[PDB]
Amino acid sequence: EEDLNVLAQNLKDLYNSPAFLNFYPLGEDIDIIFNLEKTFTEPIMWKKDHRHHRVEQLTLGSLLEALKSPCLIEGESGKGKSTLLQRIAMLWASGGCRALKGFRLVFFIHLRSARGGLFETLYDQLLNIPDFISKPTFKALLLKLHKEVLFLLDGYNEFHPQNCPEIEALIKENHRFKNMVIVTTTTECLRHIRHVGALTAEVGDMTEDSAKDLIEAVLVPDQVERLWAQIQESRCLRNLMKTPLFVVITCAIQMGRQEFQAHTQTMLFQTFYDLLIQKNSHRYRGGASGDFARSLDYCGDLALEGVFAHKFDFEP
Amino acid sequence: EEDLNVLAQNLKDLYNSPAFLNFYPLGEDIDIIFNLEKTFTEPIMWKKDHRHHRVEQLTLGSLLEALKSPCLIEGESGKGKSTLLQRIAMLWASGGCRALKGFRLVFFIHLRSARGGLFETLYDQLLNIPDFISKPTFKALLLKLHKEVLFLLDGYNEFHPQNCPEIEALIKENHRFKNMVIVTTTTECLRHIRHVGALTAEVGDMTEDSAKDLIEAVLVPDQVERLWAQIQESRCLRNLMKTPLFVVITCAIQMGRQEFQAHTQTMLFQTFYDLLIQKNSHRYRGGASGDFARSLDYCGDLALEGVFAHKFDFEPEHGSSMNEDVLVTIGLLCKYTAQRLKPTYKFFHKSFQEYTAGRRLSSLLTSKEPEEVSKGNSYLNKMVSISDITSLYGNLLLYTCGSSTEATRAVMRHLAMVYQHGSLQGLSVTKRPLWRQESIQSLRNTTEQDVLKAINVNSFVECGINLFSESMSKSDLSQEFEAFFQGKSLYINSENIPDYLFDFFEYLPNCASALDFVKLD
Amino acid sequence: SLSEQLRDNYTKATFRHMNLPEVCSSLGTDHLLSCDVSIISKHISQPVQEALTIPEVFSNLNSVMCVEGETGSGKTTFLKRIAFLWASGCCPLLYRFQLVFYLSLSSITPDQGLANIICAQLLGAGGCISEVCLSSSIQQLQHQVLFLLDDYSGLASLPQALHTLITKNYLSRTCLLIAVHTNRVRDIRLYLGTSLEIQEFPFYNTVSVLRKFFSHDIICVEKLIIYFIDNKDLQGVYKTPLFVAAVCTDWIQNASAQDKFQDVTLFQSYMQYLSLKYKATAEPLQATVSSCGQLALTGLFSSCFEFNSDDLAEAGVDEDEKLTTLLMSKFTAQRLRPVYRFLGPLFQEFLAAVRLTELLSSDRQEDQDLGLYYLRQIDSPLKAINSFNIFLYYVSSHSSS
Repeated sequence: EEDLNVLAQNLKDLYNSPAFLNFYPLGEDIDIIFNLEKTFTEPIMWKKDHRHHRVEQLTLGSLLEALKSPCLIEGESGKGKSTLLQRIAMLWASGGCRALKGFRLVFFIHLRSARGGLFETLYDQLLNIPDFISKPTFKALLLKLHKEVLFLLDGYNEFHPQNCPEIEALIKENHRFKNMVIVTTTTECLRHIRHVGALTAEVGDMTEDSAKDLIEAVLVPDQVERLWAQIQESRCLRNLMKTPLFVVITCAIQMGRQEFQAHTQTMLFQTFYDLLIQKNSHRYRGGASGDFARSLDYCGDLALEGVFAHKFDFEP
Repeated sequence: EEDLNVLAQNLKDLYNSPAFLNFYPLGEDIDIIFNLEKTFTEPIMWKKDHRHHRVEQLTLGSLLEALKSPCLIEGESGKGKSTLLQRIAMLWASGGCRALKGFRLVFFIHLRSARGGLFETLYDQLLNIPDFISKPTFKALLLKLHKEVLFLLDGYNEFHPQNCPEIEALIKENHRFKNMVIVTTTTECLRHIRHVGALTAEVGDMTEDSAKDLIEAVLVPDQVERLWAQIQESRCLRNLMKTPLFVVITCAIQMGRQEFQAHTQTMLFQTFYDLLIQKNSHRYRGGASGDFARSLDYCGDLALEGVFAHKFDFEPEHGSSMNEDVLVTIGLLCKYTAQRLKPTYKFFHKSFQEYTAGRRLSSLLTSKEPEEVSKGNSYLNKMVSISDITSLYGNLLLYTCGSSTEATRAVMRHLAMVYQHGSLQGLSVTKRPLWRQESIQSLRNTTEQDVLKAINVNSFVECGINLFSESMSKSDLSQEFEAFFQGKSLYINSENIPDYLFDFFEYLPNCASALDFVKLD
Repeated sequence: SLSEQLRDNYTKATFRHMNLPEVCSSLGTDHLLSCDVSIISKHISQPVQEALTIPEVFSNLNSVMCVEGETGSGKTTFLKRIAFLWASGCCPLLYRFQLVFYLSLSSITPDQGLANIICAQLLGAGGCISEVCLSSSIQQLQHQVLFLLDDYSGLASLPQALHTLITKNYLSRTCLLIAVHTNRVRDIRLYLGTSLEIQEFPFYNTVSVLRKFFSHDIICVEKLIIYFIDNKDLQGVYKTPLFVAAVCTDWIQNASAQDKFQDVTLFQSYMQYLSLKYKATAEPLQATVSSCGQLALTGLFSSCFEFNSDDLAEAGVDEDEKLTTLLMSKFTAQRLRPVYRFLGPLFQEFLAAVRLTELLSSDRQEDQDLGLYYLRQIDSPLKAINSFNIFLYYVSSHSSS
């Protein structure tokens, strides 16, 4: 047990790292503030069903209280729910909940960059495994504990199973593991996993009071007050407060020294549009087969043919 | 422990070496005095934050009292903060602080020249490691002690991770080490490290009293006294005292035997400019891909397009920032990959950019191409209002005329003709020695704006005589300057008269023969 | 026992010999039979600290130290002085200094340490004790080891234990000395605590040497001392005390000065020694003579003495020939463009006199138009008495006509 006591001790105390607690909320290109102490609010969730029904409005702790491995969590595009998952592992390193306290093994990996075998891929981001803890000791330990084992798996939008078939086996064939696993992804390839796992829940919108907490959290009260006065004029912008990413951009442009109030809302959509062009320039390699501006023309033609003919569902 | 007692004993006593205590403060080319006993002063610092806010003005000891590994320290260009770090390790070898006394392992490496493995790279500059202390004993000792371990890491501006991936792992993956590490760099590649480390602080400016300690420390009191008299005249030079490197150059030129007082301030900017050309000739290999003078032309065109269009922040588009990052890699201006969407590029001093447009302007007046000289006359054509020349273009044409004799004549051709006043209601007098404002003064002329025209013309003549004084073309263009101040007046307060007036009547008294009057206080 | 062998070897009696009586070869030493100079001890952050003496060197010894002077002259006389008088033991700290090491690195760069040069220019360095075990005998008894290192100016990083000892001077807690000229003090400056300058005191040194070595003739010594106050700048030309051997041959080997004692015979004989010493053909030894002669033409041209190092169109290349010849040198600390210095500022005018007879009795294309050119730049008769007295009396030698 001394192997688990020392290694699991340094992993219980390892997960308060500033790189583990901070990242760039618009990807990797721009120096942008993140803080699990500050930027994290409480988002709304919905317990799903076979009818895809929003049954129970799950919070974070209520999702912890309703544990069903494999825990399938899905949401919207460009969310960055590693805020949520690193909040879970960070409060596990800080004593967050009693149900969190009952765990012993908590992991977290970027599936967008995971490669090599499972012992090696977890060795790719921990690097503190001596020869004295072998790979049959590793995997036979994981299957050996069998109840206090917990994985946080994120980034299936860019997961590739040839990088590690063992992780994909941990997703699908849980019966050969029977360890507590949590998978977080979008609806891009949700159809590939959904039928296997038991728990299914979505991340809903963001409330205006939690958005008030986020705006008041990270900026001087002058920009918060007058920018908030722009929020409490446009009802359309109050519809736009149902996602955190717009709130990040509004706390990004007005961040500085002055009331940049020329950004009424059209420059906000231009900044969001071209900013997603910036984040997804070569994240998904843009247009891999066929160039990028052609697909931009395709999206715009979907918008013209949709809106002009009054069409807002799209099933080709 | 005997390995740590003997080796750490000789490293506690090893760090008072004269090579460890002295270097060349302008790089490696010139024999220049350094002394941690003398040259070291106390610089100001600022505790940073996620908002990049100057929270707490940290000193050296207060930074030692606020230890957060990894300690991220950043500052300006060309600073040489190995003064600071070798002061830390030297006072560790001398008993500096109690928090310093609590350490056992203190290291320091040039990241600009570090190569090989960590045991080998530390063996590259210590060489006193026998076979009895093995590399697993070394690294397992470093991870073994785990709390009294301390690294001083400097020179990330020229660090290359293929020379040692273990050092870059010590930077980023501290969790596999968990030893006390200190990284010092500039803002050239600060974006690569900043998100990982916890502590962040900057080295601020330099105070005039610590600069007084530096000037009084290293030079004879005659040059200190009269050079300090040049310091306490120019307010712009007192703005230039916010960096130690100018103070090094002023304690370098006047170092010798005589009052070299011909170096007014334009030769100081020329010495700083060409001296940074000397230090960064092949330090960053100059212009590696694409030659050096092309990037010099790019910096000067940034200065002309910036200053002439009144632009002093510089955020070009992504992809077109190639020669931008070339010139920041050299060390021309400060880049900022701080909390801003597109990264910020600006000069460390505004009037220094004005010098860059000055020597760039005289440089485009220098060649025999008529397009660049007549185009420089089109840059002159951006001045038709004589008051805005005094408010904005004064230091520009001051540095331009002072930098070369050739540009002076074109300044005579253009400013000899320009006479239109321009803005006066938005340009009323802020500070003046005219402290008495009677109604009899309004009974001389009821139009106060014509008195403001006299202040515009007289301050324009102040720019003219200051221009000729800083030009130091002391006896050449006498017919032109005599043909300049004709039809121009002169206001003199008799209660504060500097010596360049004595130089004015001295060198060209025929200009005083061609004046209109002096309103004398 | 190694310390007993080397202590028995470093008290060498034939080690005394110096070519300061070169062809004169007088039966005598250069300490009991010759006077001394002093120390201009200069701090590294520019105060001129003190002017210490030779036992004052011994009081606060320097663990690594550089001195400036003249090779062949005083500096190696100071090192061989330390070793040879270290074979005497009179000062109350002597006999307890352990291991000095005399070394002149101008000959060698032999990429090998102690056994190479101790077995090469000296007797031997021991075979049962290895060369690193000899270096271990250095690095086991460090605290009283005294070094007499010479001429890093003719040295690169090629000797292994030498240059790695100098660049890692802490790793031997020893006393290191070195005698590099004022052309390359900057490479030593990274490893210095204080600088030392050799300087002649020609108040008494020249009359001590010419007193003791020429008690055979003392009436021309009366001519010398009466000449010291008729010409009160006699200290302004006596600038190196161990190149007064040209004066020694100009008394015992040239008796013409006994009835012709003024200045131009004396330093004419010094220039004739500069032809005799380093006897060679018409190389830029000779064009260093003429080319520094037109450096002297730039010297008295615009009355510029401490130069600019811009116009090296006069002399220029192969600085080892001009500093080895020693007609000039350069600045130590920082300047913007460093500054040349001379052994004697008025001696430079005698160099311009050599330039003037070179521009007076030679090829008549434009050379004598240059001597005619500056010789017409001086065309005022009231200046002629004083300036033509001193400078044209320097021209009153070299009778070619």
